[PDB]
Amino acid sequence: ADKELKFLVVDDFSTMRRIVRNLLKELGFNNVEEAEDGVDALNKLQAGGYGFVISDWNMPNMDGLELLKTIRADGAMSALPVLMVTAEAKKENIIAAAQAGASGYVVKPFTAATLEEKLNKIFEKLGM
Repeated sequence: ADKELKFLVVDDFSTMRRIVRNLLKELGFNNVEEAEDGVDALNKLQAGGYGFVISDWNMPNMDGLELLKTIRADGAMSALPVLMVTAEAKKENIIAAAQAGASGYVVKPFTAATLEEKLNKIFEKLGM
């Protein structure tokens, strides 16, 4: 993985988006854009050029699972890595996300080390 990989951080809370953006910055990942819900995110991904998506599970209008299913069904982006963020792990949620294509899942709040760990595990699983 290239430090210039372009990330899309999706959440309806601007403070959480700021947190994620700062943790990526601490790891050396500075090309970050933000979206406020699943629909806003698709508007942006359509622009093209993204390399990785971090999305919260709970968002209005289009939630995390709906955004992920849409990305996996799209011919041009079907392989984009998606890391799902959630406030609480639930077995069913983890299986539904995995079966729909999620590259990994992380429970918030998390630290830079934990994010780094998640990113490395995905990079390794995907051969990046």
